[PDB]
Amino acid sequence: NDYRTFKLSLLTLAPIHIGNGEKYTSREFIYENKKFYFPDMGKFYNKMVEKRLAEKFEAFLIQTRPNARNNRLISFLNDNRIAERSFGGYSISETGLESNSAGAINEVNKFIRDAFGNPYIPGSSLKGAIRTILMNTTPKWNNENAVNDFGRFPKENKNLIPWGPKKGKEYDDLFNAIRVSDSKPFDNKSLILVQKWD
Amino acid sequence: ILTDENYVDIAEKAILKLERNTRNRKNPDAFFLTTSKLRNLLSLTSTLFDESKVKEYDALLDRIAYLRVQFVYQAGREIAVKDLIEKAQILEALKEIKDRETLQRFCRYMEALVAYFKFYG
Amino acid sequence: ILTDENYVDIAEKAILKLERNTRNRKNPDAFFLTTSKLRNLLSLTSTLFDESKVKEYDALLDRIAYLRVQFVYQAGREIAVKDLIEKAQILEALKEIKDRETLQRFCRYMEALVAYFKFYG
Amino acid sequence: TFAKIKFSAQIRLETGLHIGGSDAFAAIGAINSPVIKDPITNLPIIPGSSLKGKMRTLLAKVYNEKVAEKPSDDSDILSRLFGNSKDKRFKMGRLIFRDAFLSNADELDSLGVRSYTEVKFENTIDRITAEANPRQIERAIRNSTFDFELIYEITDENENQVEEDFKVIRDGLKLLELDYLGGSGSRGYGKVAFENLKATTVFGNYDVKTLNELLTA
Amino acid sequence: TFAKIKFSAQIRLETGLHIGGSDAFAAIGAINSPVIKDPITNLPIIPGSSLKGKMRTLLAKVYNEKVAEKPSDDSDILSRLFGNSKDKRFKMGRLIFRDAFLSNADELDSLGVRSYTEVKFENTIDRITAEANPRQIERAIRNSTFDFELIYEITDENENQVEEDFKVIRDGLKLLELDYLGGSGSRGYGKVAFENLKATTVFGNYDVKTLNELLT
RNA sequence: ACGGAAACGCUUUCUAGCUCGCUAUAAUUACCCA
Repeated sequence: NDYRTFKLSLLTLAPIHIGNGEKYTSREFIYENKKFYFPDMGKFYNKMVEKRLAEKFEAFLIQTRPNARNNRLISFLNDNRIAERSFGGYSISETGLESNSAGAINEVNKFIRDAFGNPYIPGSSLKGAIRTILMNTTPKWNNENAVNDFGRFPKENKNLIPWGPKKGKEYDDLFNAIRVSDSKPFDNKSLILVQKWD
Repeated sequence: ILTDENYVDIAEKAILKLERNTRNRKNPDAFFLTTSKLRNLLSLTSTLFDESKVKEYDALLDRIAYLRVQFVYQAGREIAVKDLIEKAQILEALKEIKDRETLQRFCRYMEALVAYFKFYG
Repeated sequence: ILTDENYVDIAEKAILKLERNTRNRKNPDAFFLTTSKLRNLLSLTSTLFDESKVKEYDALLDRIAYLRVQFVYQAGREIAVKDLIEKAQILEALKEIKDRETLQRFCRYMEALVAYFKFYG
Repeated sequence: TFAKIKFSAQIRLETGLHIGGSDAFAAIGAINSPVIKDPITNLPIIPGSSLKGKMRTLLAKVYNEKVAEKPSDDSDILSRLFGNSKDKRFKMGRLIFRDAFLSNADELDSLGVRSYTEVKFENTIDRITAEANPRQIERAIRNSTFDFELIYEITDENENQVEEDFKVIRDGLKLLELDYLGGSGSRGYGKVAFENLKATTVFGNYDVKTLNELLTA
Repeated sequence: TFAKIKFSAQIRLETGLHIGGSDAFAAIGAINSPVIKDPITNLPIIPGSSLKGKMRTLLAKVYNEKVAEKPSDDSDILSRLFGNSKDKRFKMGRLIFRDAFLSNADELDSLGVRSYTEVKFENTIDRITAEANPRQIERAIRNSTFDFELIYEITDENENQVEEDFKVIRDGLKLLELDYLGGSGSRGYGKVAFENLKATTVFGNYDVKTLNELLT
C-alpha cells in the first residue's frame, strides 16, 4: 500500500461560493420572514395555475414597476392574497445586512448541491485550488507557460506539468497521483447569500 | 409547429431574420443579441432534454408548463430576446409539445438556434 | 454532390486542399484541424452508419436532422472545423441525403475524411 | 469434481462514480460525458468489465513479482483468476464478473431524489488568460447501491487453491475501496464500499462455512 | 415406438448478450464486435450452435467420468444427447437445438427502448504507459426474451433412458444460468434465465405430464 | 421394359479466450449599465 493518505480540514474565513452555473432569477424567491425561501417554481406555477392566476403571473413577470419591493414575488403573493406557501425547496435565513427597501436582492447563484439537495464541496474544486498553489510555488512551472502567441497569447502550455499516456514512456502523471475526494455534504443552514463588493 | 424534417431550416431562417447593428459599422452585421443571452435561453431546455431521455412525460409536463413562463420572463427583460421569441416561433411552438418526441424536437430547435448563432457572428 | 463513384476520391482531395501550419517548423505541415474535433463528428456519423444497417429511414429523420446542427455548431466554434465543412462540402452533402443508400454514402464519406486525415500527418 | 460458488456483495457508492458512456447525439448544452446506463430502465450500471479491469490492475501491483507490461505476463495467481490468452491452462479462468445493477432505486425515492444520476459542472480554468472551459459530466448519485455477483468455478484443478484465491478476491475488493473504479477518480468520482460479502455455492457441493470467515472478518 | 417431444422455454437475459458474428473489418468509428443478427428482421439470434456447444462444455464438466480431449472422448451420457462423430451408436444423437428469435420486439418497444442492441463503449489500459485503446461492441440488450426450443427423439429402446436424459437436459439449462453463453463472458455479457420450461410431446405417444413437473 | 433401380453431402464442433471508456482539467473570470 503506497497510498499514503492525508486528511484536509478546511476552515472558512471568508464566504466561499462554488459551483453549478445555475442562477435563480429576481422573481424566483420569496422573502416573507427573515428567510429567503427558494421554492420549486414548477410546483409554484402548478399551484397557481389552479387559482386562475397564471395569466396574472405572466402579467407580473413583464411588469417592471418602480420600488423593487414590488417586483420580488412577495408582492405577487401578498397582492393577490396567497397564504399557502407549501412548495418544495429550501429556505436560507437572512444575513441582516444587504438592506429600508429590504429583500430586493436580484440574482443569486445556487451553490453546488448533490441530488439530495444537500450542498457539498466537490474535490475537483479543491484539487484545482491545490493545483494553482503547487504551480505557483515551483520555479519549473512558472517560467514558460504563456505560449504559442498565435491567436492572442491564447493559452497555457498545459505541459509544464507533464500529463498523458505518452506512448513508449512510463506513466508518470503527477496530478493523477494526487487524489482529492469530495466532502461529506454539509447542511444548507450554512449558506447565507453574500452579495459582492468591488 | 416544427417537424423533424424542417426545424433546422426554420432555425437558420429565424437567426437570419433577426436584427443587426444599423449604426456602428466597424465590424458590421453584428446582432442585437449576444451569445450569453441565447445560451441563457438554451439552459432552460438542457435540463429537460436529459429527462425527456430518462423519465416519463407525465412528470415533465409541469416543467414544460413552467418553461413557458421562463421564456416569457426572458422575453420581457431584454428587447433582444423579445425579437427572437417572435421571429423564431418559440412561444408558438412551445404549446405544440404534448409528448416526448416533440419536447426533444423543441430542445433540438433551441440547439439549432444556438448553432446558427455561433455560425453567423 | 457525391455519387457512389468518386465520393471517397472527393474526401482525399478535400484533405490535401486543407490549410496547414506554415508556421510551427517542429514537425511542420500539420493542420490547424485537431483530430478530436473531427472524431466528434465521425462519432455521430458512425452511430448513424450502424443504425442505418438495422432501422428504417423514417426512424432516422430526427437523428439525421441533428447532424446539420452539429456540423454547424462545431463550425461556429473553431475556424478549422469551419474550413473542414467548407472544403469538404459537408453542409451540402447533408442536404442531399434522402435514402438509406445516400445516408450510408455520407456516413462512409466522413470515414474517408477521417481516414485520409490520419493518413496525412 | 465440479462446483460453482457465488460471491455476493452490495456495492455502496460514495461520491458516486462515473463509468463513461455512450451517446454522440447528446446536445449543445447538456450532458457531454454521459454515463453508462441500462438501455431499458435507464438506471446507471457498473459493468462487470470495469470491475474486472480495475481489479486486475490493482491486484497486479501486489501479486506480480516481475512487472507486467501486458496481461498474460501476470503471475499465475491472476492468470488463473482472470484468464490469460497465452497460457494453455489459464484461458477461461475461474471468475465471472457480472454487471452490477442499481438496487435501491425505491430507497432513493424516500430520500429526495429527482433523478438517479446527477449532472456536475467542472470547468477547466486556464492559468494564463484565466479563460474557462465548462463541461457537464454525469455521475451516479452518492448513496446508490448495486447488486454484485461474482461466480467462481471449482473443478479438480482448484485442488487446494480455493482458499488461496479467496484471499486474492477479498484482497482485490478491499483494494478497490482504496482506489476508485472508473471515471475521474482523482477529482472525487470513485469511492466504492463493498458490504455484505457473502459466498454461497450455486452448483455442486462445497462448504461455505469457512469461506465466510475471510470475507466478513 | 417413436416420439418427438419439445422443450420450449424463454431465454430472458440480464447483462445482455454479445454473441459474435462477422469479425469482418468494420467501419472506422463503428461497432467493432457486431452481434449475430438475422438477415431479414435485423434482430439478434441466440443460435442453436452456441446453445449446443455451451451445453456440451458445461455438461462435460459434470457428467464426464474422465476429462475429454475432444467431443469424441465424451461420455455416453453426453455422446447420446449431443451426437458423436466416431461412435456408430451415437451418430445423430437425440437432441435438436433450434435458433432463438427474439420473442418480444413489441414488448421492448412498449418499454422505452430505441434499439434492440446496444453498443457499449469499452477500452483497455496498457500497463506500462497507461495508453487507452477503445472498443465499441454490440450487445443484445438486457431484458430481451428468445424462443428456445429443443426436440428430443424417443426411438427403440431409448425408452429406459428417457427420464435420466431429461435430468441431464434440465441440468444443462441450470448451468447456462450460472455461466454465460457467448462472447466476453467473464466481463458481464452473459446472464440468461430460462423461463416457462414446458415439455410438450409433439409426435407420437409419450406421457409428458409425468415429466413436465420435473421442469416445474 | 429409360446406363437403369436403390443411396439425406451427412455426423461431430460455443466466434471464442485476453482487455478499466480511461488520462489531465476550481463553473470560473471581468466590473459595470440606465
